Amino acid sequence: DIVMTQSPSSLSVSAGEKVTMSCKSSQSLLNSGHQKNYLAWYQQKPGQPPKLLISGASTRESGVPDRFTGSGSGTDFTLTISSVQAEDLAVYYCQNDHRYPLTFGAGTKLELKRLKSWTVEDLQKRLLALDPMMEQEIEEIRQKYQCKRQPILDAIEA
Amino acid sequence: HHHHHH
Amino acid sequence: EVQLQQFGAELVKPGASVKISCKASGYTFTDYNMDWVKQSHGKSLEWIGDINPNYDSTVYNQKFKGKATLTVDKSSSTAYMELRSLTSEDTAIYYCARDGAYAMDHWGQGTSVTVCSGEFLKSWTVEDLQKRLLALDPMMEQEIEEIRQKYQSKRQPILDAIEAK
Repeated sequence: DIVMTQSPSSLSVSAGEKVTMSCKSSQSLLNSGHQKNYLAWYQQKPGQPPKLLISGASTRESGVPDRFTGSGSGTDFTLTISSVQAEDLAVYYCQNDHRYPLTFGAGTKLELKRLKSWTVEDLQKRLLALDPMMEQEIEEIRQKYQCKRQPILDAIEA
Repeated sequence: HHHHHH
Repeated sequence: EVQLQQFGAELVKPGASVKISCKASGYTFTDYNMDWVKQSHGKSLEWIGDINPNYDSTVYNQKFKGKATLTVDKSSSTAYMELRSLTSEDTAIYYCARDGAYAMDHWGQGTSVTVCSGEFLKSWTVEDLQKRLLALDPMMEQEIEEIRQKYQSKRQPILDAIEAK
């Protein structure tokens, strides 16, 4: 039963910096008859489902910029961003796409640290990215408090 | 069942 | 364009059963498996299983055997997950994803399933019930305002940088 480990957990960044996340699997993801490592990478922004960036260890999906390069083999894989842009500030997951049960890494969060080195559009996108980020935490508060109200409500009308 | 999951 | 639209009940009592729905448009539904993925609040991702629409064959993560049942309705390009014996531990967002040869390359938006953890209130008076019920929104507001201040602290250095250029 395969176990996925990513590193690092978090990662401060900056404009145009190159980043490298590691993904290591407890067992080979190499299907030798298919001549293919069945490792996949996902990008998840708060509020949205995960999005496939790379399948089969190295294959970028449509709409994924060349800045994202997957590499590796067997049990050791990396995902590399040549020039980091603001839209890349997400959480990244690798996935065993090879054997049942399919398993996921815990993630690698590209938390930016601390700015004039960014373009105007990069600072605008990061600002617009904080709103769905905030909404996630807030929406969770509303969930917790929506439960506490239910037995109270039912008890009033018995 | 699947293309390559097994 | 490919689309997977998710529907289902959001709030359930413990011991309930909930049937989540995933409606696929824009692609031949039988040409792809369908995966179901659970994302708990810790953001941990857990694959629950898949279904092959052509054969109705399933594969389950042992951890979710019995807890989840996977069905499809080929006629309407719809896949279903039934969650049974719901516990507070089952509170999560649940995704369906399409899975063919290139992993999970399209995802539904997710159905958030909240299980309240649930007796003593039955004996309380009406005055005390409305009191507690009145104390919760002031509490919920102050907790949210902490978040708004947390993110205001991150928005301020970015706003300043835009203002200077």
